[PDB]
Amino acid sequence: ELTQPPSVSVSPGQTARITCSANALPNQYAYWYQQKPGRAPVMVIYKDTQRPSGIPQRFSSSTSGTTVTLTISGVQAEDEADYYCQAWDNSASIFGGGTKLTVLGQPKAAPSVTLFPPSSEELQANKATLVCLISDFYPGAVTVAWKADSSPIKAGVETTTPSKQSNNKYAASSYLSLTPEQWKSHRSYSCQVTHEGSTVEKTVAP
Amino acid sequence: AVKLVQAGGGVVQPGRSLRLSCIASGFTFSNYGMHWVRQAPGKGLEWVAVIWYNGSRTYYGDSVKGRFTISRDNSKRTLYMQMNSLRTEDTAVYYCARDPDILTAFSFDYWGQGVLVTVSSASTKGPSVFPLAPTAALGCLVKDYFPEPVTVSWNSGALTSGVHTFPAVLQSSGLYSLSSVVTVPSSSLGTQTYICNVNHKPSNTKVDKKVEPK
Repeated sequence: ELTQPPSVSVSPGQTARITCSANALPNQYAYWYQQKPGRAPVMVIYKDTQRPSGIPQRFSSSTSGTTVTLTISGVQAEDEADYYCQAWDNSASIFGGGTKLTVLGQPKAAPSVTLFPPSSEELQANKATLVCLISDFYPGAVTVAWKADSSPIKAGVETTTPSKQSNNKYAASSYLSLTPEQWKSHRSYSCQVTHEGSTVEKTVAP
Repeated sequence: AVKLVQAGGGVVQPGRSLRLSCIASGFTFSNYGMHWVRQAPGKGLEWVAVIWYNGSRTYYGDSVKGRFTISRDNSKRTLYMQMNSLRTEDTAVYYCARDPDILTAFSFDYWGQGVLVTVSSASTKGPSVFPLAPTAALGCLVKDYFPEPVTVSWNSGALTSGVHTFPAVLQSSGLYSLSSVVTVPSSSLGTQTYICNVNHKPSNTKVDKKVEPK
């Protein structure tokens, strides 16, 4: 019920702003949590604007209408994490979807996409999986989309979460499962990967 | 300092039950409201349940109501959760967390480490290994196995340069799938043979697949 952007990326020393919106938020107290990879969340903001003891003075939050904003002045490398707003009412806590904050440490790099059609073996098993492998992108946030001719497909898709490679760039994979009759009833299938607002696409045909 | 330690995770089948616990240290447990929160792998946080400091009332999230039961033992500093009627969708890391306000803020100031619960109906199933034929990229799709892990090598271990095996994804069937891709020279597609060697020890399955150009 709370909307936050999927990601934000900022240079070191710049100010990062992460919004959280919902129409009920005028009537609710919002809280912000930081979660670094592998670790549990830490509360960085209590009751819309109050900073807990222990939290750096560069974190602050303000309210405007149906939107509360977490501001991190002079962002440092150590602030890179996922940030979650949370609010609720008398019966429940609700969370936004989370925002990946990347503090840019190298230049942006577009993804490399390789798409594999189902093998003959698999189709012989009355089965079909297309595999889309995505590598070498930075920041590590992408939107993956599949299309059968020009129609977006949402059913049958499994996409892994981006993870760093040695090179500090990221890699991810996505799978589309289909029946053999679905594979044969289309002229082409595409894996579309969008990163920093530009799309890379690969297509296979039956 | 304040310390919250969960226990009780595991792999379990739909329809069955599981009980998680959480032991608290560093504060007077009976003065604080306590929560459970969960996080599905690669997804956001979702609140599960709260119990008042004295055990007088509990409230539950819409996706777990009627199936999960929270309780506490104030003499033993322990918080419990009884999970019944488990569904695949309940697979997640479960955290216990302390509420800051005695009157219950419904927020979380201290969090434990979390414990993973995987719910699947699958029985031991070895994978179906399929070639992903073609610098060229080629690989093997290691599909539909249970449980974890699987080991993937190239050419009986002889190849390491430019091999990338991706994390397994638990699919809606409750079976896992992963891929391993190697990036090789286009000249090699004549001079060489490439085989992924897959060993799934839980089902005693070893499969070598020859990845040939099409």
